[PDB]
Amino acid sequence: SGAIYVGNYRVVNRHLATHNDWANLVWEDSSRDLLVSSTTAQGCDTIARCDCQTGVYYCSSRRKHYPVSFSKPSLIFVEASEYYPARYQSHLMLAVGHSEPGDCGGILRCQHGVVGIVSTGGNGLVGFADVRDLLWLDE
Ligand SMILES: C[C@H](C(=O)N1CCC[C@H](C(N)=O)C1)c1cncc(F)c1
Ligand SMILES: [Zn+2]
Repeated sequence: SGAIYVGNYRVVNRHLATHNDWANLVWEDSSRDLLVSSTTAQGCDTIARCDCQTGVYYCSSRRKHYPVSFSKPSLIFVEASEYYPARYQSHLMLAVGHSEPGDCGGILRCQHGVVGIVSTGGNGLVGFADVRDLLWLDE
């Protein structure tokens, strides 16, 4: 679990969104596993606007942060689950690192700010849904 709080927005994995998230829906994209809902309290996370491929992510299953090199956002195959059929997930970045069910939502950050959130894993890999292209989060 986990979320990004920026301005009057909350960014979460679409498959983990709550009833409150859907009742205050701003935008969602099943192909990216992202949902953005509106908030009453002001968020103070900063979003990165860059092409970094190195950063640090929070891994809940280890209660630790790990440094990673990660790929450029791209269309990557994701296996079937109770939330989605087998499909290509867009804007996804892979890294070699530990992740297991429960880790979705952990933030990936670089020196510029928040890059994205854990969305996939398995096999000594971890996948992050990028948010750097969502320029409207800042306004
Ligand atoms: C199996 C699971 C996963 O990648 N999912 C399930 C939940 C929906 C995900 C999606 N983006 O469609 C795909 C997982 C395995 N290891 C680490 C994780 F953080 C997660
Ligand atoms: Zn950066």
